[PDB]
Amino acid sequence: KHDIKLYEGDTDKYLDGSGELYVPPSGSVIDDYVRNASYLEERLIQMEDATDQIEVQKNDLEQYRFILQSGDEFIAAAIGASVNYVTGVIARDKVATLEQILWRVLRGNLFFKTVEIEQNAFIVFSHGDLIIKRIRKIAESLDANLYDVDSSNEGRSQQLAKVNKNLSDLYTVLKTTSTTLESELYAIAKELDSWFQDVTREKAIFEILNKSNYDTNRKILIAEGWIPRDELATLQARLGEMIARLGI
Amino acid sequence: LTPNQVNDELNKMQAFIRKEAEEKAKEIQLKADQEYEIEKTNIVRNETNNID
Amino acid sequence: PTVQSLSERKYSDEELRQDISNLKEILENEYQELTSFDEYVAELDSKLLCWSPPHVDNGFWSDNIDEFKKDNYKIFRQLIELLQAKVRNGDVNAKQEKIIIQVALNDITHVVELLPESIDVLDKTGGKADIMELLNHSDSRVKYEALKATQAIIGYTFK
Amino acid sequence: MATALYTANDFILISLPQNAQPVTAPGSKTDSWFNETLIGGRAFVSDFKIPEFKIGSLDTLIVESEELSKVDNQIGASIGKIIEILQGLNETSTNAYRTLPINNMPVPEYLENFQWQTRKFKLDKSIKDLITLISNESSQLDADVRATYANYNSAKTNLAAAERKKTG
Amino acid sequence: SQKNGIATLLQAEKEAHEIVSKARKYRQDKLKQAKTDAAKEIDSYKIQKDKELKEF
Amino acid sequence: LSKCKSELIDAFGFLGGNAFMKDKKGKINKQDTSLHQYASLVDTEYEPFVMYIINL
Repeated sequence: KHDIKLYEGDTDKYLDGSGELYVPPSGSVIDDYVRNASYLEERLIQMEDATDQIEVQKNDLEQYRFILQSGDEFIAAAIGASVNYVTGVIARDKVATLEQILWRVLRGNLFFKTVEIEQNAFIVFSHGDLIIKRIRKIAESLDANLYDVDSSNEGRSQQLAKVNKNLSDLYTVLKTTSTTLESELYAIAKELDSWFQDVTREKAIFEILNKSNYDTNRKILIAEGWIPRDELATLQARLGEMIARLGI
Repeated sequence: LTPNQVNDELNKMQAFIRKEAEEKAKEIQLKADQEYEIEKTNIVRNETNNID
Repeated sequence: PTVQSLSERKYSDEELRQDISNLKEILENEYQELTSFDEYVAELDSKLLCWSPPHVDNGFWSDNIDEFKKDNYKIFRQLIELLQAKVRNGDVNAKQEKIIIQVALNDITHVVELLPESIDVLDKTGGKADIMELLNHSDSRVKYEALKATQAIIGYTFK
Repeated sequence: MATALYTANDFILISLPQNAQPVTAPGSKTDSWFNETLIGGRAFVSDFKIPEFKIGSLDTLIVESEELSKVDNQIGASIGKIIEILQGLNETSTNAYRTLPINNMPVPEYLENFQWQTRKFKLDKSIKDLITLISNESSQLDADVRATYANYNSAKTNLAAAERKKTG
Repeated sequence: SQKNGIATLLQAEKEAHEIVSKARKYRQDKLKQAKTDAAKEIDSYKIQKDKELKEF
Repeated sequence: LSKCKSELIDAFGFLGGNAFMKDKKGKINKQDTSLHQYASLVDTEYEPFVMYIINL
């Protein structure tokens, strides 16, 4: 999510600068750390899904805002339903041609072809209100975004006034989400590293104690000893060539 | 094609729409004349039976 | 939450384990096993609202939608009315009033996401506008809940 | 073609408005152009104007074109099968069964009096049912010739088998 | 002439709908007429059946 | 047949469309993906004027 690449660097020791800091000199309460991460994570995954959902709606609607406006002008009958218009974006005027051929040859001469430049090409076919099913099969099979009204905000007259107000609700909703996302990225970026290091040591602690029976039949000597709090720092700094030295 | 060519076809479009509809509309009103007579004979035969 | 975490990290002595398990069962059992309709009506009426184990579940809402209807989802409508009321009267970011808003907003997302007819209710009552202000109103949980409250509404208006 | 005609010619059917004009050599009447200009005057032009059909709607028109196309390939298919069965039988001529004048009357000549033939097809009937009748007729004929040949091929196997039993 | 043409096309479609609706309006009227033109034949039979009674 | 069809395409094709008349001598047939199609089923190029060719 954060757009951050994998951090490993493999430290349990408190001697070093980064050691002291990303790994506490305090003890390890395994429950506490798990909890710290679980709750933030629940918010974050919910957040990302939302961001994506909101972003796709805003993007569709922003694109087709202008589409319906252009189509209304090509004169007040595209807020109504006296005739059928097919609004649509297509990326190539080339594909527009092939559709025009299919159209003329085989369904007669019944299109009004108008076009507007987008950043795509805005194509307009206009057809009867009884032969609408037949235009869709043509449009769909060559892939065009030719729907009768590309906006789903049809529900008052003018239709464009409803489109404008959902684009108004969308644009701010999106803003807030992004704001929530940044601060949270900032906030747990540092923590994510510090927790990663913590966990490595938890996996080790269990292993030292023996958490399954293979660990018992692996090292048969288990000894006990006392290292005071300060010296504890230098004890993990060295590691032997076979020794796993417990912190706290 | 050119706007002119597309306007020749436009003219053709409203020609089609109008012609199939006049053709439809003649059949539609011809069923309406068969229906007038037939309904009229049916009301009458029912009623004279009652009067009888 | 504290008990559930404990259950994974048990202590060597058996008796300790027994106490962790027995306590875990009563707390959890007790809240869910009360009727869903009862809990919802009881909180809204008294005006004191707080999240709880079955009060945040998707199921709670699913069962309770139909029941609401008496005058076009009259109970749900009273809730939207409560969220609206709190913000305007007595201001916002006063301890009491702030607890209710986050809860009220959690409840309204689930209901809306569930039934598309709810969209009319936000518009008629005038709750839809109140939510837009709530994005702007301080505290992370409040703007978080408002964003969720908005995204559920949007999805049915424009797909 | 040069063996798939022996008394036929090959045909192009075209329809134009009565307002159409040629731009190959302007100023000419469409009728005059076909005779004089089209491939060195060698063109034999015949009338093929067929009268009106009832047409119910704009939607239904579209559906008619669909039927005309498929059936026409299907009938073309059916002629392919019949001709294949005649060759199979060892019926080959220099003027038949690979050309075959329609009813023993040259092919360009048949088309010249084809001004909508009536065999149970009527010019005051509805268009849809006529399309179906023509296609039904051909299909039934197609099944008949196929079915009879199947029995012919099977019958030949019995004779062949039996000839070895009597001496072989 | 682009939006002048579309509006003619648009008008073309209304004229077609009106042509169709006119034929449907005819039938509707013809349904009321069938009752009207049947009411005149019936009441002339009614007073004849009374005439031959006034005789008896 | 070919030379005949070409003299017709050039003569009458203009009515169909100014860009839709190309020179062709012999039946052009396409069937590669949905970018090239020729048939009465589906097409993206065809005869600009109405023409069917009949061969026995």
